[PDB]
Amino acid sequence: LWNEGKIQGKGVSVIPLFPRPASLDGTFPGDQGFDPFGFSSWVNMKFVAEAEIKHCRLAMLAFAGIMVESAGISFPGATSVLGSSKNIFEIHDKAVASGAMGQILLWVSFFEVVAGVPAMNEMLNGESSRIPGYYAFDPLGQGKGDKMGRMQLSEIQNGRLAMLAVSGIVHHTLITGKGPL
Amino acid sequence: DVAGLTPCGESKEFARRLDGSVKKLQTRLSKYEAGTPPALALQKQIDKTKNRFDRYGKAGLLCGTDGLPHLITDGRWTHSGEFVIPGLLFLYVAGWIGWVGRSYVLFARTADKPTEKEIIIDVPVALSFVSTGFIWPFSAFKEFTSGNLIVPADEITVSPR
Amino acid sequence: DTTGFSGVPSQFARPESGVYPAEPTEQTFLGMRGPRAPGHRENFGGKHTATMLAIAALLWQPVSEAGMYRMGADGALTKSSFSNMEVPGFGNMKKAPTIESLFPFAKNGFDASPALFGKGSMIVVEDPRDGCGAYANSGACHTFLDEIGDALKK
Amino acid sequence: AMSESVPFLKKPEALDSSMAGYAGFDPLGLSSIADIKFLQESEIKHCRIAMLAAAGSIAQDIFTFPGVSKVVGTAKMTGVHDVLVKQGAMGQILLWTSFLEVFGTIALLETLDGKRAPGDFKFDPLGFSKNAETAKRYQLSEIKNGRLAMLATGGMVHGYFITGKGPLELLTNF
Amino acid sequence: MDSNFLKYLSTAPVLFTVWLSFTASFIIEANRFFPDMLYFPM
Amino acid sequence: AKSKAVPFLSQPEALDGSMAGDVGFDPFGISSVIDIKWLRESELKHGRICMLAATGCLVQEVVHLPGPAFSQKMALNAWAAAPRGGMISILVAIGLIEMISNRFALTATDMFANPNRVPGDLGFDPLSLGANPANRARFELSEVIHGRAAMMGFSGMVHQMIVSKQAPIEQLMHFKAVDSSLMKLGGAAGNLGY
Ligand code: CLA
Ligand code: CLA
Ligand code: CLA
Ligand code: CLA
Ligand SMILES: CCCCCCCCCCCCCCCC(=O)OC[C@H](COP(=O)(O)OC[C@@H](O)CO)OC(=O)CCCCCCCCCCCCCCC
Ligand code: KC2
Ligand SMILES: CC1=C(C#C/C(C)=C/C=C/C(C)=C/C=C/C=C(C)/C=C/C=C(\C)C#CC2=C(C)C[C@@H](O)CC2(C)C)C(C)(C)C[C@H](O)C1
Ligand SMILES: CC1=C(C#C/C(C)=C/C=C/C(C)=C/C=C/C=C(C)/C=C/C=C(\C)C#CC2=C(C)C[C@@H](O)CC2(C)C)C(C)(C)C[C@H](O)C1
Repeated sequence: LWNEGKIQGKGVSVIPLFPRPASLDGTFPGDQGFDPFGFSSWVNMKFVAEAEIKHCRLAMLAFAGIMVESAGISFPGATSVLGSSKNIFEIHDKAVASGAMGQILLWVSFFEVVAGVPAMNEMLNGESSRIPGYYAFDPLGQGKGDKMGRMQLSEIQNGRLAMLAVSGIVHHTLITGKGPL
Repeated sequence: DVAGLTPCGESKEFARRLDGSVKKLQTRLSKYEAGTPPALALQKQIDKTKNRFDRYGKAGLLCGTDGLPHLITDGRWTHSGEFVIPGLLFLYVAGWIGWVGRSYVLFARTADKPTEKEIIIDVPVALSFVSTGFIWPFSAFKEFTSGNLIVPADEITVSPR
Repeated sequence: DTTGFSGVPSQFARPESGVYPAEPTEQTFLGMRGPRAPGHRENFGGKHTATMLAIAALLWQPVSEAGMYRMGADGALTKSSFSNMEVPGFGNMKKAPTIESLFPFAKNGFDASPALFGKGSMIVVEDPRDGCGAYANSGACHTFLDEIGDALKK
Repeated sequence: AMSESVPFLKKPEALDSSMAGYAGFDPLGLSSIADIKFLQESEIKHCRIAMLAAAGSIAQDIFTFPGVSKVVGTAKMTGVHDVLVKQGAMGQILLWTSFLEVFGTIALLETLDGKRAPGDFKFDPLGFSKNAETAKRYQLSEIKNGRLAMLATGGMVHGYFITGKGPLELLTNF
Repeated sequence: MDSNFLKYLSTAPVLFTVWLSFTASFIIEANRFFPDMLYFPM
Repeated sequence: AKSKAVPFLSQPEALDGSMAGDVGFDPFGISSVIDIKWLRESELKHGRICMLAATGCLVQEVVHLPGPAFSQKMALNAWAAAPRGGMISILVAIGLIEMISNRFALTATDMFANPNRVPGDLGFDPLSLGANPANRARFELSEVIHGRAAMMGFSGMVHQMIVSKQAPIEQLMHFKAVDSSLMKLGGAAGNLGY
């Protein structure tokens, strides 16, 4: 859940080497110390929270995409038009050349301008009281108490791990020439 | 052509002017080696001299018997680029300078110490005036007709006679 | 004092009018906001200005196609200039000015259209991408992103 | 007050359910930028023209008026436009729709004055909108079908820009 | 910057020397890039 | 009381955060010398000109009016190619626009003579897009910001056309690096001339 005081709260440090700053408030889902360079002092906390959740969600989805495309798993006929390789880099370059990446770019950017930018503008202006990262996207239930509680903390930690792991995977593929799995 | 003059592009004396000007530079160039700084300096002067003579020949200037360009300033439109347009350009700048200087002397009269504004110029205000000069013909004529350019004869000090 | 470029004529000892109209808020479509006469924005407002543009754009369609359209032996139409209409009774003037003198498209080779651009003299829309991508190009096409890749691998 | 169509976004503060086809969909805030009556008149205009355009694409693919196959040959969809501009067909269509659009301009300017509902040209020769409930339902049906036909027209002409087939022929082949 | 030093640079001889050096300087530059202009080119 | 843009300088007077795009940036202290009203008039004008000019370069690369006189992808070449009569028509029309839109209050001593006159506000709202007073502050901010960005962008595009004799988009798509064997900066006095 929250575990305020235990984990993700005031008096919570991931690395007590760095003292927990005062400017870092204790009400943002995922706040467990870790503000060395003092960014929370001057950045908009709502903006950086939304940016963190969005970086988290891309990292998770990209990790899933890397795993599927490095295990050889595909959709029917995808390997027919695209390459047969499992190099994530090679697939990206050939799916760009196929137009598939252009279609994903088109539709992501459409959602991100017609919905993402107004949502960001209102969440930071103070016209809607939308918590960061919220898009009312809960089709398969699993909300209620969990939605504002453990799931927010589970999401943010799985996302931070996904960011670190995705960066790891791409750089391992770079330095080796062989991907994972 | 006009006044018995010859277009500089077909004047033979203009042609000899160009040749003599280059022979004079080429014999100075004959005393230097190819890549030296005095050779490049003179080779650039031979290029400049030829370019000037080429431009004058193709410009519609008229040469005399002496092979030098002559200016026609009677008002004809085929020759307006020699006096009338340089003159129109001058009078625009001259009236600008006059309008701007006049505007500042009137400002300085309403100052705390009017003569200190003329040896120590209020540069932000004096720059406000210099920018205003671009429409001096309209500003000065409206100044005239609104009775603010010319002062009447009875507010001007004159000698007793 | 005077700050400089303040813009007020009383701070530069310049004669002002003393008349400074109050600025209204009403606007017209192809005109500007500002002091007008009473009733002016009611007769020459957005309603007037939009309607007049609509009539001008409709009457453009006959004008952009102005000419003497005549049928030959079959139903085929020949186009000619209105100068070919020789007026009978004006002394030495036999070819008369027409609507083609106020709208001389043909002399400048324009080929006007009722949509202002005809099949000849049509808008030219090219593609600046020149048929290649942003990155990983091969041949006579080297993008700025390719130049960043070339520098980083050298 | 949050948007019915986009739940994480606010209600667009210029749109109200008294409008026809309202779903609270103005995420970009254009109803705050432009005058809403102008936007409403434009949507219905775009709607009706696109409804005619989509139906015309379908029908032109089905049949073609007598004699037209002489002038218009392999040309179809947007292709027939340049051949019929040479002829006076598109010129005549443009002339008469522009003539109607002068009066459409007068109507829109009265709408902006506030004396006319957007898209209301009072045209009901046959009787359909006698009843109020039927009138409102047909208003919603017109807006919804016109919206669908806008997207339809887009798809149809772009399908020609890709394959050259035409709507019905793109269904039959591929 | 010091206001008494700016009041010194606003004195008539400094402004006269600066303005006419600036004025002389763009005549010099104009005759470098566009030399031998005996006439307005027309 | 320090500047927000430049934290180690003092916040300039005549900059009070009222104007759109005011972040405290005036290190050289021009606002203390030149009235901020004239400066904002000139900033909005420079920015509006540059928005059109940057768009002019890019669109002129892509789309042309018909005719050989309008077929210059490189925008700096269009200056010479475009019909001179019509280019001077543009210039004369701009001058007529400048006098009428300013209502004969053109100069540093008579613009803003009317207390109703506002910097950059010429009464230009043909489609009444600024009628909503809720959008007013963010329109003013984004007009100023678009203007500043386009000033910088157009400046870059012009001097990249000078360095590379290429139009801006196809300079990005057919990039060539600066060799430095040409266009060396300065040097008129280093070689003592020539
Ligand atoms: C472990 C991942 C994780 C977790 C715990 C959450 C948790 C949450 N999300 Mg987030 N989200 C995630 C991933 C996650 N999300 C990703 C990747 C996306 C992009 C698709 C989103 C997009 C998203 C939006 C757009 C919104 C949320 C919202 C929410 C909240 C309510 C929804 C909920 O509780 O259902 C979560 C239920 C589950 C996580 C059940 C598990 C389902 C699993 C993860 C699917 C696995 C797919 C597949 C099997 C991959 C594995 C194989 C692969 C390795 C090959 C909650 C805080 C809503 C909110 O209120 O935000 C504040 C909201 O608006 N999320
Ligand atoms: C801009 C200021 C200004 C203005 C509008 C005039 C206006 C006039 N002067 Mg000049 N005059 C000035 C400055 C000015 N004067 C100065 C500084 C001197 C001292 C050299 C003179 C000496 C002078 C003489 C001796 C004569 C005139 C004459 C005239 C008249 C005819 C035009 C002429 O002959 O110009 C001639 C101009 C000069 C000989 C010198 C001008 C020198 C510079 C270019 C002007 C000063 C610029 C000034 C620093 C402006 C700074 C503005 C800034 C602070 C904003 C006209 C009344 C003549 C006259 O009475 O005929 C009717 C005449 O005989 N003036
Ligand atoms: C956006 C609408 C639109 C546009 C631009 C065109 C344009 C064109 N059509 Mg298409 N067409 C349309 C709608 C449209 N049509 C509709 C709605 C239908 C019927 C479902 C057709 C059926 C059709 C056929 C069958 C043919 C054309 C053809 C053509 C071309 C020659 C013009 C001609 O004679 O058409 C003739 C079209 C008509 C007579 C139908 C007009 C439909 C009107 C607008 C319905 C209005 C009724 C409504 C109650 C309003 C009453 C008016 C009242 C307010 C006063 C031209 C490119 C010809 C061609 O070259 O094809 C290759 C051809 O043979 N059209
Ligand atoms: C007093 C009115 C007037 C008259 C009689 C002319 C007459 C002429 N103009 Mg000029 N022009 C005028 C005003 C006028 N102009 C103004 C006020 C401007 C500045 C905005 C221009 C800018 C201009 C240019 C840039 C060019 C001309 C050209 C021409 C000539 C050929 C015209 C042609 O073939 O048209 C028939 C062709 C058309 C009608 C095509 C029109 C193309 C569209 C409408 C342009 C888009 C307008 C654009 C959105 C501008 C918006 C800004 C504006 C509202 C301020 C002709 C001599 C051309 C020339 O010199 O040719 C040698 C040329 O290149 N004109
Ligand atoms: C708000 C706008 C901001 C604008 C920023 C300006 C960006 C470009 C500035 C130059 C970029 C790099 C220059 C290296 C290039 C460089 O330094 O070349 C060196 C050049 C002199 O040549 P040298 O003696 O170096 O020759 C050296 C030998 O190696 C070759 O012969 O210096 C200059 O004098 C050129 C500049 C003109 C000086 C007068 C300019 C006009 C005066 C106008 C009034 C003052 C304005 C400000 C003057 C500074
Ligand atoms: C029957 C003769 C006639 C014709 C054929 C005609 C055609 C067009 C067209 C056609 C393409 C347009 C686009 C147009 C637009 C404007 N007309 Mg109109 N117009 C005509 C008559 C008058 C009068 C008598 C006045 C007037 C005005 C304005 C204003 C400015 C209002 C403002 O600035 O507030 C604008 C924008 C008033 C004015 O101020 O003109 C400086 C003014 O009194 N008009 N007008
Ligand atoms: C005042 C000022 C400002 C400003 C500004 C600026 C920079 C304004 C610049 C405006 C410009 C560039 C206007 C250009 C107009 C071009 C036209 C009308 C072309 C007409 C073509 C014709 C007639 C033709 C033709 C044909 C010929 C002859 C033969 C054929 O073979 C070809 C062809 C078919 C095409 C702003 C607003 C920014 C701010 C502030 O308020 C201060
Ligand atoms: C106000 C008003 C209305 C209106 C209106 C209008 C006409 C509105 C138009 C507004 C426009 C044209 C805005 C354009 C802004 C352009 C920018 C910010 C570009 C910056 C470029 C950059 C940073 C760059 C760069 C580059 C560099 C140097 C390197 C290059 O190799 C490439 C690259 C390109 C990348 C209307 C008339 C409708 C009525 C209404 O009632 C009132």
